[PDB]
Amino acid sequence: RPGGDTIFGKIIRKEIPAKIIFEDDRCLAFHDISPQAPTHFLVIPKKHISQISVAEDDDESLLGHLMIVGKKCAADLGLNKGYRMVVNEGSDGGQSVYHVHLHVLGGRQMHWPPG
Amino acid sequence: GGDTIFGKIIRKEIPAKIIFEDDRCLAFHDISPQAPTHFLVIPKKHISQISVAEDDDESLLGHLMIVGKKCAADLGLNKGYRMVVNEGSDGGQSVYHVHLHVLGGRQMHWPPG
Ligand SMILES: Nc1nc2c(ncn2[C@@H]2O[C@H](COC(=O)NCCc3c[nH]c4ccccc34)[C@@H](O)[C@H]2O)c2nccn12
Repeated sequence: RPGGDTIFGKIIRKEIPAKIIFEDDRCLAFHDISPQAPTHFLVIPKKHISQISVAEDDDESLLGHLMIVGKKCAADLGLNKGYRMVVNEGSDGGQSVYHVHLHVLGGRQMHWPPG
Repeated sequence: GGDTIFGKIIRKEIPAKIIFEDDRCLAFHDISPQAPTHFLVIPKKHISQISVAEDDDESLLGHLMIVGKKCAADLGLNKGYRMVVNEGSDGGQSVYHVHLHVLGGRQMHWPPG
């Protein structure tokens, strides 16, 4: 079982269903099961990285790819007025799944501060 | 890099509390902090907004995140932190120069705005 047994690892291997937006060799974009905005999806690497605080230097282009795929998916989903991208690290950041992931939220006015 | 206040900061024309600099990005404390630690990591290249980032900019964007997580560690954020990129009016984007927010030193809540 390449990629581990977090919920996200299982989604990657099609063991747990998800509503997929986009998939390539590096990443997967899918809707969040508990959306906090009219549109709320995740972009995750297929490579399992537990949390951004332990990402390797060589993980740079992968992390970038999450954001590029995120912004392309937002455009394809018609988030013309904009959106917010969030990565949470650890307890104070509010991480509940220990597989790196990029939240993309839009379809309403997002407020400040961002939690 | 650019016709925004962040361009002035990169060019050292106005003061900012600089945390880290290299040949392609700058990290500095936010003047309007929303948490006990709240800094920005910005590219020196003037990309106005994430929505217009080019494919070739992928590893530069990733670099902002790696620099952010290294700065966060250096600033003592061992209990965690939140990274944010705002796009456009719904995203609450305040400056049209791509910037990664890094916030910590308190419990960050949900939703993220
Ligand atoms: N599609 C889909 N999505 C899922 C599934 N299981 C989990 N997720 C989503 O993963 C995200 C992880 O977010 C965080 O790790 N921190 C953000 C939220 C958070 C958790 N604890 C906190 C504590 C403080 C502040 C924020 C938070 C959440 O938004 C979940 O709704 C799932 N199973 C089948 C399909 N599934």
